Amino acid sequence: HHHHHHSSGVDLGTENLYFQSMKLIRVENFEAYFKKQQADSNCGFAEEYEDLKLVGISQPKYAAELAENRGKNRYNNVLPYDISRVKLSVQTHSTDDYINANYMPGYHSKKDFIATQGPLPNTLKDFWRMVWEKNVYAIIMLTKEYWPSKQAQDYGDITVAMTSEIVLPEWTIRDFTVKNIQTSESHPLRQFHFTSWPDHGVPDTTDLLINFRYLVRDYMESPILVHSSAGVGRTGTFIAIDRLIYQIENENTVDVYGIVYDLRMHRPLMVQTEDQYVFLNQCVLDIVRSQKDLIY
Ligand SMILES: [Cl-]
Ligand code: NI
Ligand code: NI
Ligand code: NI
Ligand code: NI
Ligand code: NI
Repeated sequence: HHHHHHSSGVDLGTENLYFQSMKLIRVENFEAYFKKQQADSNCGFAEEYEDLKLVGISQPKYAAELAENRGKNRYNNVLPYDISRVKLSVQTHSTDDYINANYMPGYHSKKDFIATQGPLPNTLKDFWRMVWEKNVYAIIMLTKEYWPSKQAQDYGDITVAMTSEIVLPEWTIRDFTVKNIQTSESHPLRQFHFTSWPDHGVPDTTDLLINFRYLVRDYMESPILVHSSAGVGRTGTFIAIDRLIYQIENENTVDVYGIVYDLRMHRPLMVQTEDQYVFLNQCVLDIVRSQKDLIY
Protein backbone atom coordinates (compact mmCIF):
# COMPACT_ATOMS: atom_id res chain seq x y z
CA HIS A 1 0.00 0.00 0.00
CA HIS A 2 3.06 2.34 0.09
CA HIS A 3 3.48 2.54 -3.69
CA HIS A 4 2.30 5.95 -4.81
CA HIS A 5 3.13 8.58 -7.42
CA HIS A 6 3.11 12.28 -6.45
CA SER A 7 1.15 15.03 -8.23
CA SER A 8 2.96 18.21 -9.19
CA GLY A 9 3.34 20.88 -6.52
CA VAL A 10 3.67 18.47 -3.55
CA ASP A 11 7.44 17.93 -3.15
CA LEU A 12 9.95 19.67 -5.51
CA GLY A 13 12.61 17.17 -4.33
CA THR A 14 10.48 14.28 -5.61
CA GLU A 15 9.85 16.14 -8.89
CA ASN A 16 13.59 16.46 -9.46
CA LEU A 17 13.92 12.73 -8.66
CA TYR A 18 11.39 11.85 -11.37
CA PHE A 19 12.90 14.32 -13.87
CA GLN A 20 16.73 14.37 -13.70
CA SER A 21 18.35 11.99 -11.18
CA MET A 22 20.14 9.87 -13.78
CA LYS A 23 22.57 10.18 -16.67
CA LEU A 24 23.24 6.73 -18.12
CA ILE A 25 26.18 6.17 -20.54
CA ARG A 26 26.96 2.87 -22.30
CA VAL A 27 30.68 1.92 -21.98
CA GLU A 28 30.88 1.75 -25.82
CA ASN A 29 30.11 5.53 -25.85
CA PHE A 30 32.05 6.48 -22.69
CA GLU A 31 35.43 7.45 -24.18
CA ALA A 32 33.70 9.82 -26.62
CA TYR A 33 31.53 11.26 -23.78
CA PHE A 34 34.54 11.65 -21.46
CA LYS A 35 36.46 13.57 -24.14
CA LYS A 36 33.50 16.02 -24.48
CA GLN A 37 33.04 16.44 -20.72
CA GLN A 38 36.74 16.97 -19.82
CA ALA A 39 37.28 19.77 -22.40
CA ASP A 40 37.99 23.36 -21.22
CA SER A 41 39.10 22.51 -17.68
CA ASN A 42 36.30 19.89 -17.17
CA CYS A 43 33.44 22.24 -18.01
CA GLY A 44 30.94 19.44 -18.75
CA PHE A 45 31.73 17.49 -15.57
CA ALA A 46 31.60 20.78 -13.59
CA GLU A 47 28.02 21.32 -14.80
CA GLU A 48 27.00 17.80 -13.79
CA TYR A 49 28.59 18.39 -10.38
CA GLU A 50 26.94 21.79 -9.83
CA ASP A 51 23.56 20.25 -10.73
CA LEU A 52 24.11 17.80 -7.86
CA LYS A 53 24.81 20.49 -5.23
CA LEU A 54 21.30 20.93 -3.74
CA VAL A 55 20.24 17.30 -3.99
CA GLY A 56 19.01 15.83 -0.76
CA ILE A 57 19.61 18.90 1.35
CA SER A 58 15.93 19.76 1.98
CA GLN A 59 15.40 16.54 4.03
CA PRO A 60 14.78 16.61 7.79
CA LYS A 61 17.55 15.87 10.29
CA TYR A 62 15.86 16.57 13.64
CA ALA A 63 17.78 13.90 15.59
CA ALA A 64 21.08 15.36 14.46
CA GLU A 65 19.96 18.80 15.76
CA LEU A 66 18.90 17.67 19.27
CA ALA A 67 20.96 19.43 21.95
CA GLU A 68 21.73 16.02 23.50
CA ASN A 69 23.38 14.95 20.20
CA ARG A 70 25.48 18.10 19.51
CA GLY A 71 28.66 16.66 21.07
CA LYS A 72 28.33 13.59 18.78
CA ASN A 73 28.87 15.38 15.46
CA ARG A 74 32.45 16.28 14.42
CA TYR A 75 31.08 19.23 12.35
CA ASN A 76 27.88 21.21 13.06
CA ASN A 77 27.13 21.25 9.32
CA VAL A 78 27.62 17.58 8.44
CA LEU A 79 24.45 16.05 9.88
CA PRO A 80 22.73 12.76 9.06
CA TYR A 81 19.29 12.84 7.49
CA ASP A 82 16.61 11.20 9.70
CA ILE A 83 15.36 8.81 7.00
CA SER A 84 18.67 6.91 6.45
CA ARG A 85 20.45 7.38 9.77
CA VAL A 86 21.77 4.34 11.66
CA LYS A 87 19.65 4.04 14.79
CA LEU A 88 21.29 2.25 17.68
CA SER A 89 19.57 0.49 20.53
CA VAL A 90 18.58 2.36 23.66
CA GLN A 91 19.39 1.83 27.34
CA THR A 92 18.56 5.04 29.28
CA HIS A 93 17.05 7.59 26.83
CA SER A 94 16.00 7.80 23.23
CA THR A 95 19.08 9.85 22.23
CA ASP A 96 21.22 6.79 23.08
CA ASP A 97 20.20 5.80 19.55
CA TYR A 98 22.32 8.53 17.93
CA ILE A 99 25.45 8.21 15.85
CA ASN A 100 26.57 10.41 12.88
CA ALA A 101 26.11 7.63 10.30
CA ASN A 102 23.84 6.79 7.40
CA TYR A 103 22.83 3.71 5.46
CA MET A 104 24.06 4.12 1.90
CA PRO A 105 22.86 2.04 -1.04
CA GLY A 106 25.34 -0.02 -2.98
CA TYR A 107 24.83 -1.95 -6.19
CA HIS A 108 23.02 -4.89 -4.49
CA SER A 109 20.93 -3.28 -1.72
CA LYS A 110 19.98 -0.22 0.26
CA LYS A 111 21.97 -1.24 3.37
CA ASP A 112 25.20 -2.28 1.57
CA PHE A 113 27.17 0.44 3.34
CA ILE A 114 27.15 2.58 6.45
CA ALA A 115 28.89 5.95 5.82
CA THR A 116 30.10 7.49 9.08
CA GLN A 117 32.59 9.96 10.50
CA GLY A 118 35.77 8.73 12.17
CA PRO A 119 34.85 8.36 15.80
CA LEU A 120 35.26 11.20 18.32
CA PRO A 121 36.68 10.45 21.83
CA ASN A 122 33.14 10.75 23.27
CA THR A 123 31.52 8.58 20.55
CA LEU A 124 34.08 5.76 20.59
CA LYS A 125 31.82 3.45 22.67
CA ASP A 126 28.93 4.26 20.28
CA PHE A 127 31.00 3.51 17.17
CA TRP A 128 31.97 0.01 18.42
CA ARG A 129 28.40 -0.55 19.52
CA MET A 130 27.32 0.17 15.99
CA VAL A 131 29.92 -2.30 14.69
CA TRP A 132 28.51 -4.86 17.13
CA GLU A 133 24.75 -4.20 16.80
CA LYS A 134 24.74 -3.88 13.01
CA ASN A 135 26.89 -7.00 12.43
CA VAL A 136 29.70 -5.14 10.57
CA TYR A 137 32.44 -7.50 9.29
CA ALA A 138 34.42 -5.05 7.14
CA ILE A 139 35.58 -1.51 8.00
CA ILE A 140 37.07 0.83 5.37
CA MET A 141 39.17 3.68 6.70
CA LEU A 142 40.31 6.43 4.34
CA THR A 143 42.89 8.91 5.74
CA LYS A 144 46.13 10.78 5.12
CA GLU A 145 43.63 5.20 16.24
CA TYR A 146 40.23 3.98 17.58
CA TRP A 147 41.28 0.33 17.92
CA PRO A 148 43.58 -1.56 20.26
CA SER A 149 46.87 -3.08 19.15
CA LYS A 150 48.80 -4.14 22.25
CA GLN A 151 46.04 -5.96 24.21
CA ALA A 152 42.24 -6.09 24.38
CA GLN A 153 40.35 -2.87 25.22
CA ASP A 154 36.77 -2.51 26.41
CA TYR A 155 34.66 0.19 24.82
CA GLY A 156 31.42 0.03 26.83
CA ASP A 157 30.08 -3.55 26.84
CA ILE A 158 32.21 -4.53 23.75
CA THR A 159 35.78 -5.92 23.99
CA VAL A 160 38.07 -5.42 20.95
CA ALA A 161 41.22 -7.48 20.36
CA MET A 162 43.59 -7.27 17.38
CA THR A 163 44.44 -10.60 15.73
CA SER A 164 46.50 -9.47 12.69
CA GLU A 165 48.16 -6.38 11.21
CA ILE A 166 49.64 -6.37 7.70
CA VAL A 167 51.27 -3.08 6.67
CA LEU A 168 51.66 -2.57 2.91
CA PRO A 169 52.93 0.55 1.08
CA GLU A 170 49.54 1.91 0.01
CA TRP A 171 47.30 0.30 2.68
CA THR A 172 47.06 -1.60 5.96
CA ILE A 173 44.85 -4.63 6.79
CA ARG A 174 43.96 -5.25 10.43
CA ASP A 175 41.93 -8.15 11.84
CA PHE A 176 39.97 -7.97 15.10
CA THR A 177 37.50 -9.82 17.27
CA VAL A 178 34.51 -7.89 18.62
CA LYS A 179 32.95 -9.54 21.67
CA ASN A 180 29.82 -8.57 23.63
CA ILE A 181 31.02 -8.76 27.26
CA GLN A 182 27.38 -9.17 28.48
CA THR A 183 26.52 -12.08 26.08
CA SER A 184 30.04 -13.54 25.28
CA GLU A 185 29.28 -13.61 21.56
CA SER A 186 32.32 -12.77 19.39
CA HIS A 187 32.40 -11.69 15.70
CA PRO A 188 35.44 -11.39 13.38
CA LEU A 189 36.30 -8.04 11.78
CA ARG A 190 38.64 -6.94 9.02
CA GLN A 191 39.70 -3.30 8.64
CA PHE A 192 41.09 -2.01 5.36
CA HIS A 193 42.99 1.22 5.84
CA PHE A 194 43.93 3.32 2.81
CA THR A 195 46.74 5.44 4.23
CA SER A 196 47.31 8.43 1.82
CA TRP A 197 44.05 9.78 0.48
CA PRO A 198 44.22 13.57 1.15
CA ASP A 199 41.20 15.34 2.59
CA HIS A 200 39.28 17.10 -0.21
CA GLY A 201 41.65 15.31 -2.56
CA VAL A 202 42.12 12.08 -4.49
CA PRO A 203 44.63 9.18 -4.48
CA ASP A 204 47.82 9.67 -6.51
CA THR A 205 46.64 7.32 -9.29
CA THR A 206 43.38 5.68 -10.34
CA ASP A 207 45.02 2.22 -10.00
CA LEU A 208 45.42 2.87 -6.26
CA LEU A 209 41.69 3.40 -5.73
CA ILE A 210 40.64 0.62 -8.11
CA ASN A 211 43.17 -1.87 -6.69
CA PHE A 212 42.27 -0.94 -3.07
CA ARG A 213 38.56 -1.53 -3.84
CA TYR A 214 39.35 -4.91 -5.44
CA LEU A 215 41.48 -5.69 -2.34
CA VAL A 216 38.41 -4.94 -0.16
CA ARG A 217 36.21 -7.25 -2.29
CA ASP A 218 38.76 -10.12 -2.55
CA TYR A 219 39.55 -10.03 1.22
CA MET A 220 36.02 -9.86 2.62
CA GLU A 221 23.14 -9.31 5.02
CA SER A 222 25.94 -7.24 6.66
CA PRO A 223 26.87 -3.58 5.93
CA ILE A 224 30.36 -2.44 4.96
CA LEU A 225 31.31 0.47 7.21
CA VAL A 226 33.24 3.21 5.42
CA HIS A 227 34.62 6.20 7.24
CA SER A 228 36.71 9.30 6.82
CA SER A 229 37.03 12.46 8.91
CA ALA A 230 33.61 13.90 7.93
CA GLY A 231 32.31 10.66 6.40
CA VAL A 232 31.30 12.22 3.09
CA GLY A 233 34.04 13.07 0.59
CA ARG A 234 36.50 10.17 0.45
CA THR A 235 33.84 7.85 1.85
CA GLY A 236 31.41 8.75 -0.98
CA THR A 237 34.11 8.42 -3.65
CA PHE A 238 34.97 4.92 -2.38
CA ILE A 239 31.35 3.72 -2.39
CA ALA A 240 30.76 5.29 -5.82
CA ILE A 241 33.63 3.47 -7.51
CA ASP A 242 32.49 0.17 -6.01
CA ARG A 243 28.98 0.73 -7.41
CA LEU A 244 30.43 1.82 -10.78
CA ILE A 245 32.66 -1.24 -11.15
CA TYR A 246 29.69 -3.58 -10.52
CA GLN A 247 27.56 -1.62 -13.00
CA ILE A 248 30.32 -1.85 -15.67
CA GLU A 249 30.90 -5.58 -15.05
CA ASN A 250 27.18 -6.57 -14.91
CA GLU A 251 25.47 -3.94 -17.03
CA ASN A 252 27.61 -2.45 -19.78
CA THR A 253 26.86 1.05 -18.58
CA VAL A 254 28.05 3.91 -16.37
CA ASP A 255 26.02 6.40 -14.27
CA VAL A 256 28.36 8.46 -12.08
CA TYR A 257 25.81 11.27 -11.93
CA GLY A 258 23.00 8.91 -10.85
CA ILE A 259 25.09 7.08 -8.25
CA VAL A 260 26.27 10.33 -6.61
CA TYR A 261 22.68 11.69 -6.79
CA ASP A 262 21.57 8.57 -4.88
CA LEU A 263 24.35 8.94 -2.32
CA ARG A 264 23.39 12.60 -1.61
CA MET A 265 19.83 11.45 -1.00
CA HIS A 266 21.13 9.40 1.96
CA ARG A 267 23.85 11.59 3.45
CA PRO A 268 25.12 15.12 2.76
CA LEU A 269 28.18 16.00 0.71
CA MET A 270 28.92 12.49 -0.68
CA VAL A 271 31.74 13.01 -3.17
CA GLN A 272 32.63 16.37 -1.72
CA THR A 273 34.71 18.15 -4.42
CA GLU A 274 34.52 18.46 -8.21
CA ASP A 275 37.95 16.85 -8.54
CA GLN A 276 36.72 13.74 -6.71
CA TYR A 277 33.80 13.54 -9.19
CA VAL A 278 36.11 14.10 -12.15
CA PHE A 279 38.40 11.44 -10.57
CA LEU A 280 35.53 8.90 -10.55
CA ASN A 281 35.15 9.54 -14.27
CA GLN A 282 38.91 9.12 -14.93
CA CYS A 283 38.71 5.79 -12.99
CA VAL A 284 35.89 4.71 -15.33
CA LEU A 285 37.90 5.82 -18.39
CA ASP A 286 40.91 3.76 -17.37
CA ILE A 287 38.75 0.68 -16.64
CA VAL A 288 37.06 1.09 -20.05
CA ARG A 289 40.39 1.63 -21.90
CA SER A 290 41.91 -1.54 -20.37
CA GLN A 291 38.88 -3.78 -21.05
CA LYS A 292 39.12 -2.96 -24.78
CA ASP A 293 40.89 -8.54 -38.06
CA LEU A 294 42.85 -9.38 -41.23
CA ILE A 295 41.48 -8.12 -44.57
CA TYR A 296 42.17 -10.29 -47.63
CL1 LIG B 1 42.66 12.47 8.05
NI1 NI C 1 2.82 -0.70 -0.18
NI1 NI D 1 8.52 -0.52 -1.88
NI1 NI E 1 3.60 2.88 -10.27
NI1 NI F 1 5.12 10.27 -0.63
NI1 NI G 1 39.07 20.96 5.33
